[PDB]
Amino acid sequence: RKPVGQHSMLEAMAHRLRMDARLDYESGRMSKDDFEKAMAHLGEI
Amino acid sequence: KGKQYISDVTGCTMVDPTNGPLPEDNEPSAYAQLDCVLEALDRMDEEHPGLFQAASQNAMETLMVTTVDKLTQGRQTFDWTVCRNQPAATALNTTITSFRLNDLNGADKGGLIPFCQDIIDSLDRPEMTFFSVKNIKKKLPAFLIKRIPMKVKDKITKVEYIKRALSLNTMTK
Amino acid sequence: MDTFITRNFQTTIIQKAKNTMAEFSEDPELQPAMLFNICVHLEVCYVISDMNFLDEEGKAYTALEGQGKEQNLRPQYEVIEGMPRTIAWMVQRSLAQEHGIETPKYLADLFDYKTKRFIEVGITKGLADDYFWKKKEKLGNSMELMIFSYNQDYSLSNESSLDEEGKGRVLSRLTELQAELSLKNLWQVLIGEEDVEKGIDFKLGQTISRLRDISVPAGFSNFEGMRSYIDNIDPKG
Amino acid sequence: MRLDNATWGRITFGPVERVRKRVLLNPLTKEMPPDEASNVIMEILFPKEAGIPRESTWIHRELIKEKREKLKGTMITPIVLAYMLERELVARRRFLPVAGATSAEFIEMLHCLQGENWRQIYHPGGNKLTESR
Amino acid sequence: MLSNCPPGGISMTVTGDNTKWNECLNPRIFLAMTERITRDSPIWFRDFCSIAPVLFSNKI
RNA sequence: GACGAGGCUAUU
RNA sequence: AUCUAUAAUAGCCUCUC
Ligand SMILES: [Mg+2]
Repeated sequence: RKPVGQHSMLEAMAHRLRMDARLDYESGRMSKDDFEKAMAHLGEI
Repeated sequence: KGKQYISDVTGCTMVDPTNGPLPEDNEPSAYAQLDCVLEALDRMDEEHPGLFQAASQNAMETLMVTTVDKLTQGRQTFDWTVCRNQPAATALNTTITSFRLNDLNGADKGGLIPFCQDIIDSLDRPEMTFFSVKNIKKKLPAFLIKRIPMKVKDKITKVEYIKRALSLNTMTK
Repeated sequence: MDTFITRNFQTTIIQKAKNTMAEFSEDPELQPAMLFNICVHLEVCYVISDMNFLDEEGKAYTALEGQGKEQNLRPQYEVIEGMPRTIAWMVQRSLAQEHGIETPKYLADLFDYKTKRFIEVGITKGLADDYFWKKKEKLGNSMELMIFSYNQDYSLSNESSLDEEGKGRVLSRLTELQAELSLKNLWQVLIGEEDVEKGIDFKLGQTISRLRDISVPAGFSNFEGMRSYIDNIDPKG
Repeated sequence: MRLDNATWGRITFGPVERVRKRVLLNPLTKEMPPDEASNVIMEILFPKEAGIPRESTWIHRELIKEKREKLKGTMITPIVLAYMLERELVARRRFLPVAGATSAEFIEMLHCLQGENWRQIYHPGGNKLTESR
Repeated sequence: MLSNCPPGGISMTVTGDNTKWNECLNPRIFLAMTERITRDSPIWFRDFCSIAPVLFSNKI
């Protein structure tokens, strides 16, 4: 399906990855250290 | 045999056969009469009530729900930035980027209408900055000439840009 | 008019409000009041999102000064409003999928992980209870909604998920906003109901106008004359 | 399988008047228009990035669950699964010349059913709806 | 058309091609056609529809 | 160096 | 009773002397 949105691709990808990381953390898919790394990278971006 | 004049926008020679003299022989003639065309269209409208209105309304709705990416659906398209032929998507991307260079961000809104407004406005800019392709030539002995293309910024005037926008690229079938 | 909004509401709030009105295709200048409302709404959301943080035991705790950034890992609440429709819908659907709750039929304003529920925060000018019930008319229980009012009236949903300090802070912020806009003479600027019909705009520039003018058949000076002729004349015979 | 479990009758030679009608090409157990099918497929395969829950999908909600049951642990690329689901749900209707057999089971064999001057009796396998009968 | 033929008369079919179809058709006539068709449309859409014939009248 | 439109087909 | 509805790419056919 053709994606829709007037926002930038970078912002969409950043938000999607943030949500994925948080949901993996809450579901146990990701541990503490990987979550800290992911959040640090997202914030730096 | 029509009205010949000079365009004040591009400086080109213009020929207008419409409403010209009626033909006196059986040779091909482009001197269509506006009155007769309007009479034929009114007859069509009378024989099909509401056809013109329904067609216009449907076309307007489709246009209002049409995005800028509808223009990528073509084949080789004339690209004015390189004055060449490039795939429709490539030409559209190059036009969008060049417009971004000239404070023309309608394509961001997503719809075809804002992008067409941007095209109309571009026709009015006193100057145009864009990205074009320049080739460097190297001498490879065999001697043969090797071409290395690259992107470089470029600037053209209002009349040159208008003529490029109105240009058609011709080829053989 | 807009100077008050720029000075009070931060840059991010105004940017997100403008993005929202662009999403709904509402011009800022023609409808300034709506803009302001959006901002305040967004503002309250952030406030209610910046008063708890989940810990290693999955329980909420308040924030205070002297805390490092590392300690703030995952917020207690997730913010839905102030985001592009596609992004907000993706967030809401992901939360619904990963919490085994059916997606509500309308976009929410906040998500609370502790209770795992979607919250629709509203701001009302009239009676708080009437607004609460009118919102109830849509879903009722699928999205627990809390309403605030400019007259220090609140209608919290059945499952309270906030403390008295936060509610008092939000009400005090709203009171300060009311006082400043009153002493700056802008309440009348917003109360006005001025929303005329708005439609698509396609305006021809000078070059295209001249091209169309010199693009008419023979016997016409400009395109306006040609259009009038096409519209008014009867070509019968 | 429909081809294999089929019986062939006689072949007759004679005039066959054919009319061009818009007919279904392939049988489908459940058929919906392309937009509904696309929404259902997005629900089945990409529930996260599906957007507004259009009410038109309500009738098919149960079906969605069933599909999500079969594809829970599949390693096939999602786009191939999406076009599989389209192949199963979206109908293809084309204008074709037909003479007395317009059901999709017969349109599948149309090329062998008849020409302009001959008829081939054909009994497709499977099951036929009561409405067709 | 066969069934509509008046009785006792003649019906005659002309197989025809137009010569110089693209050469002789004028974009100005197309502009007039577009203006006539969109008679009861909003002004913005009428201008939008008129753009293309205008650009073709000034083509290079 | 190989365009526009219509129909049909295959593929993702 | 198929009217509706219909993402993208590519192919073939049809449509100046
Ligand atoms: Mg012919």
